[PDB]
Amino acid sequence: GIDYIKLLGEIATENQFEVTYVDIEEKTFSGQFQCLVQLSTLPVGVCHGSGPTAADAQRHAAQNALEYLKIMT
Amino acid sequence: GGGIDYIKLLGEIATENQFEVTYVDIEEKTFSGQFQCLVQLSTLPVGVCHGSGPTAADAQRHAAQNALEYLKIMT
Amino acid sequence: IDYIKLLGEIATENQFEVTYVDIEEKTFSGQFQCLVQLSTLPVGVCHGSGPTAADAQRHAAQNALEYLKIMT
Amino acid sequence: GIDYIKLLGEIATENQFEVTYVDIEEKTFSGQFQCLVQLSTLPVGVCHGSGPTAADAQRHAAQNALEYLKIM
Repeated sequence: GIDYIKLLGEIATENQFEVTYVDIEEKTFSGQFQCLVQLSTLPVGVCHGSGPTAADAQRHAAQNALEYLKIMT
Repeated sequence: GGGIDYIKLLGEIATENQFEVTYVDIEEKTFSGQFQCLVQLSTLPVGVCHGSGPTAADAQRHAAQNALEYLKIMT
Repeated sequence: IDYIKLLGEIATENQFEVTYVDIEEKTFSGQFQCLVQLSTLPVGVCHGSGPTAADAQRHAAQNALEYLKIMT
Repeated sequence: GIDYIKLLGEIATENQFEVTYVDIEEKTFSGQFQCLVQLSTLPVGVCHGSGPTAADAQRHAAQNALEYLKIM
């Protein structure tokens, strides 16, 4: 049948949205599978960090992002 | 044993400002050989759309169908 | 069960808004489709189908009650 | 040894994005000068730098932005 997943993909990107599928584990009352589709605006910012370990790189990245948010409200 | 806990602070501030934080560990190293991480900042989704079906795939297809109808209403 | 009444009661209690939108165009199989929006955070959106506009709305409310369970 | 600030500027010109430096008034935990550099890429890339002088902090932010542009 009509591929809504693909069509949604086209229309969402074309309107600058991102699409995230979440499969829910709990069924409906009638025993059916449930899915949530998230529409997001394009992300705000990508902040960079580097360090001697992956942990340090992550933590430095967070450092950068804190400062960025402190400045961009 | 100390220092500043950036991941926790970033967590808190992001939350009060309604952002979600995603850590991405990068494959390549810097020139001096150090690890790289990207922190991606995104907002709470505009809409979360629901779908149900007899199979997980159907639940996905119905969820998409709903999202398309919703997108029509906001565009 | 009257799902529209129950959804409305849950909304007034938990202080959010419920907006029904009767989609003018029909589904691929030619049925009445309705959309319900919850002013939750994030905003919740569910879909309903049926032989009348009333049935579509009830099914949308029904699904909205499912959505709320998912999100505690 | 290398002009990172200049190099980043040039890359910004040919890729048609802007580069903005912000000197942060608070020092880091260890007491160093702090700098943020923003790239008006989509999404906006943001890099941080640190040093004994504000100037070194800028040079390190630009250098990190060069590392950043190689992985986007």
